[PDB]
Amino acid sequence: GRPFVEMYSEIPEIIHMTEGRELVIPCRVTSPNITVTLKKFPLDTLIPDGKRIIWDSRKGFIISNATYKEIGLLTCEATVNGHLYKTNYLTHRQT
Ligand code: NA
Repeated sequence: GRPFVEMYSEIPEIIHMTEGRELVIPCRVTSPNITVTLKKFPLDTLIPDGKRIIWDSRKGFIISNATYKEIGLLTCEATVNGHLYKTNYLTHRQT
């Protein structure tokens, strides 16, 4: 039920992307104070800069201009009360 509004575990949510276009990783959370980390598999953290990558607790991560670097398995992580919670997204190019 928390911290992610919609959690995808073993079966990731598939998201279609296009290079040069906005990509939203929709791991919105149930309250705005939850710190969420974005990792690209295997172990590649994407830090939001408020520019090319924005965090919005009500929307998820917004990537204004998606690149080849965002193709693949993306995971949002949040830690609550000593527990690590994960939700998974698999991107691939529209065509
Ligand atoms: Na989600």
